[PDB]
Amino acid sequence: KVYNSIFDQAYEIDPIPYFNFLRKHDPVHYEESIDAYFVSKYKDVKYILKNNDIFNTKTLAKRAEPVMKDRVLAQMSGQEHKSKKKAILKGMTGKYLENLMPILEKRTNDIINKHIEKKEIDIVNDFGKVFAVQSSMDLLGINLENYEKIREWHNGIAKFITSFNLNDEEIKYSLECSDKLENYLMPLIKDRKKSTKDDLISILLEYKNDENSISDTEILALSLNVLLAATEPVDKTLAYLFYNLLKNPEQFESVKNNPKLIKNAIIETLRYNSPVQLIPRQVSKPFIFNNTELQAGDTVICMIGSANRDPEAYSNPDEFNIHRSSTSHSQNLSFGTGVHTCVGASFSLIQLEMVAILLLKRLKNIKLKTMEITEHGIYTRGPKSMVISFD
Ligand code: HEM
Ligand SMILES: c1ccc(-c2c[nH]cn2)cc1
Repeated sequence: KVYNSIFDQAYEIDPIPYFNFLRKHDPVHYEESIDAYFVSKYKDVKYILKNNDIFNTKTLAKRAEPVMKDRVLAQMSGQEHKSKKKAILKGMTGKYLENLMPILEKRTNDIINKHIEKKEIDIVNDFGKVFAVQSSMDLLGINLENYEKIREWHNGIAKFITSFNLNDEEIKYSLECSDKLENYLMPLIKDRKKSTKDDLISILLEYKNDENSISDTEILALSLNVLLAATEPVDKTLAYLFYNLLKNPEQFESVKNNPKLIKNAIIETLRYNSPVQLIPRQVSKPFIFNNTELQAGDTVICMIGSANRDPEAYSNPDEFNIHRSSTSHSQNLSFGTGVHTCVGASFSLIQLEMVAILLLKRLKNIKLKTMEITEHGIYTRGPKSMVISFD
């Protein structure tokens, strides 16, 4: 019998002591409430994610279908997955990327311009929440007329994607969010169909696989997948980045003095406070990790934050240090690994660096006003608020 549960209230408050207990004493940990095994060690998480044939993404189909309306990218495999992942990458690289970043600079500067005279800003609620959804819509090609309603509908769909055992009233609200978003987006996919632009929806629209376009509802599903994914972790990461730097003045100074260190500071923030905390997989056949037996059909959930703090992977893993280099250092698992590694990983780092540079440039002598954050979410996780002041 076990007494340390992922679903104790203490875990969401502060999961770090759970990571340390689980890695040492129960590295493949069963939770009866969701009939799943939680996997906490870097080596086991890496092996599971690298072996797409033994640990497959069928678990995601059950948690994605009701709100995304058709198959998402992580559910695909083989040539379909490879080619469609490439199409998605295309919208955020090359000339698509060069066109997009000035627009995201405009989004950044318009937010700053709204708060600059107030001499404080909430990096979570004033900047990240607003910027993340506008950014996703700019990437997709959706005009910002309705970013108010899009934000609301994104939030309900995210709640569904990132929760366990929701109550019937909650599922209802999340499905009405998903319907409203579909009711909004479907006509635009059809307008883009005969008036093609240079955005991600147009890429999906002109995608062809053996002279066979993908259905409109498949395009909707992929677009919904990108909208949700490009929005949710990016805003948490930005707030974590400035909180961690401000909580370590010496490292904030090194960043200020040498802006090239911002990328390393972003990477270390993703390692330290992994915003996507869980990755589920289904076990395809009998299998054993450590001495825990798994059966075909079992669910394993990789614990990204725990893996990224594994002392087998990193020296002093529970310390934030932007100067980590190279066991005492490994590649973090913040973006996963293997077949389903985050298509938006490079774009994420570029987005966050350009936003970080503008905040440092325009807000002078930043000081922390939220001296102690509170964090929420066990699937995705971030501060509820993170206020700074400036000159
Ligand atoms: C800090 C920001 C981000 C983090 C921490 C993050 C994290 C992750 C992780 C851990 C995975 C692996 C999921 C799995 O293996 O099942 C993933 C996959 C994915 N991410 Fe992100 N992501 C970020 C930003 C983005 C952005 C900006 C996009 C824009 C499209 C995006 C889209 C995707 C997609 C489509 C997948 C599925 C890719 C595939 O199945 O091959 N992500 N992400
Ligand atoms: C749940 C699972 C994965 C994500 C995700 C992947 N890439 C960006 N965001 C968001 C919510």
